Amino acid sequence: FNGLTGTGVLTESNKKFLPFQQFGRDIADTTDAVRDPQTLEILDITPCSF
Amino acid sequence: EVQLLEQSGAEVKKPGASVRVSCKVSGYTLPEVAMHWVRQAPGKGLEWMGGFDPEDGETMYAQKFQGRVTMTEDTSTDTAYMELSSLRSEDTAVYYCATTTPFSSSYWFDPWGQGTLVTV
Amino acid sequence: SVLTQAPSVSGAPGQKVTISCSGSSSNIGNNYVSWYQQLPGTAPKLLIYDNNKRPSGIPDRFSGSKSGTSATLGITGLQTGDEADYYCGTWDSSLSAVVFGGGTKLTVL
Amino acid sequence: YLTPSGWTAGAAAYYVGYLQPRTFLLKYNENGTITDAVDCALDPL
Repeated sequence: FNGLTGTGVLTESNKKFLPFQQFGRDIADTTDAVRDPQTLEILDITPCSF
Repeated sequence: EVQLLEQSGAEVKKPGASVRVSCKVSGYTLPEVAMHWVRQAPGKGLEWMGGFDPEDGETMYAQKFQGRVTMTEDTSTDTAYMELSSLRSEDTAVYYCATTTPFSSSYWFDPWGQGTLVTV
Repeated sequence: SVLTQAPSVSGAPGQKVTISCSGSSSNIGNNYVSWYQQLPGTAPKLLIYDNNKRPSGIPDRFSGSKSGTSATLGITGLQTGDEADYYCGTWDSSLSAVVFGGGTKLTVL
Repeated sequence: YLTPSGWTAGAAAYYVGYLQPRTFLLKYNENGTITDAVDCALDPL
């Protein structure tokens, strides 16, 4: 998404995203959630269980 | 507020002619305010003419004189041409350019063009 | 034209006398009245509009009234420079146009 | 137009403030709106 490659399980996210917001980022700078470029649907980012 | 330019300056047309009357403005723009016309024969009274209608949005034409005189407008250059045609005996007279609000409820002629005498 | 006002009227200076114009219900009845002044070979000046309103620069001495089809132009405090013709007008729905009277040329004696 | 060119019709009042670089503590809701903000420079607390 937006030139960033990450591996994680993809699920819809309950948290609302404002129109300006395209991504949700943790303090650690890891991207918790992203909004799809093709369609504006909020998706939670969950890393595959380890 | 606003000063008004001469209705047509000085115009002389011998019989067998017809004359436009171009009345410009200053301090306003042409299509924020409606023009009007009145025949005024020297030693005589007022005869209204031309004019715009606040209602219906049309530019009026005095029924008695309807069809002989026409009006056009150039909004940017503020030039409103009053063309009277088919000269006759009593139709040489001072013509006054008047202005009234297009918002309606405005019969009074407000500022004047100072009048211009025509020739038949 | 279609309205009623005399050619001329005269009065002594500094006095109080008015001028009236007799219309109809088809003209003055439902419509507002205006009044105009012109000096010889000059620009006819709006006197009073609506019969209770003064344009900018008009002496407050002037007034007006509309009684039925009759409309009087209040003229007070006559001056030596007040001699001129006054014209009544009001909107006409009959021919759906603007109408005037013949005009009344005042004379200050 | 005549009433018994017109400009400055009505009354207009506006407030102007100039942004100055400051460190702001921001409280983030689950919605992501900033509910509370604090300026460290303004006060010791």
